[PDB]
Amino acid sequence: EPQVQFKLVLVGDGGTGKTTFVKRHLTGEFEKKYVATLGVEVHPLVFHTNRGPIKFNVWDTAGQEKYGGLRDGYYIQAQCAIIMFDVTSRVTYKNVPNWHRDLVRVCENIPIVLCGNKVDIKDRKVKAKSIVFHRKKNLQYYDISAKSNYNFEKPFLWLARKLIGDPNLEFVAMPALAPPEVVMDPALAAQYEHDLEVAQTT
Ligand SMILES: Nc1nc2c(ncn2[C@@H]2O[C@H](COP(=O)(O)OP(=O)(O)O)[C@@H](O)[C@H]2O)c(=O)[nH]1
Ligand SMILES: [Mg+2]
Repeated sequence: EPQVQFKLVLVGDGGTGKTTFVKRHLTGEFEKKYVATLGVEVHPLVFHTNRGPIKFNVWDTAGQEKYGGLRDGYYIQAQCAIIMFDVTSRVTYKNVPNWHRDLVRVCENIPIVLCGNKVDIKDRKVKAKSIVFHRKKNLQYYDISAKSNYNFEKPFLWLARKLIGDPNLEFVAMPALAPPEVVMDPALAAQYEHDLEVAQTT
């Protein structure tokens, strides 16, 4: 018996929280592989479903997105992807179309998730109404906080359901995660859940 394994590319501007987000899955960080000529660290994030074990091999940069773009070797062969931005920084959000363009050019029709990070910070700039454009382009969206573990499993459970072709797939136990470094206020989570429903119903 082989192993069900998927290449996932994690892309987005420098300073958005990619490396902090991938590092929450503790065993993936313990067993990572550094490849210097690609400019990447590959993290084996294993998840446990109702039909069995799955592995997402997550590609995280070495910081080369701050002074340029990524080569075609980073993207080639991906089976899925996560594009991240920071919700307190608008310039990170306005560069999302160009990240989506590179994934489309090299990979064509793969399932892609858009993540808005740092939702624990009180003064938020980019809200739920500005995400509607990307939903009409066929991206899936989640509000994320890497430091408190808020919605960590969401992007991985949607991508597993798409790849396997099963809308009733579930995770039967959670992976060991790095203890929260900040508290996600419960009044801010209740308000942001309401903003998203308003925007995508009405
Ligand atoms: N409060 C808070 N700070 C965050 C969060 N995610 C990232 N940061 C901060 O963002 C900065 C950049 O983080 P890093 O993981 O290196 O991001 P990257 O360059 O995109 O890989 C650091 O100072 C982090 O501590 C988040 O969930 N909450
Ligand atoms: Mg990084």
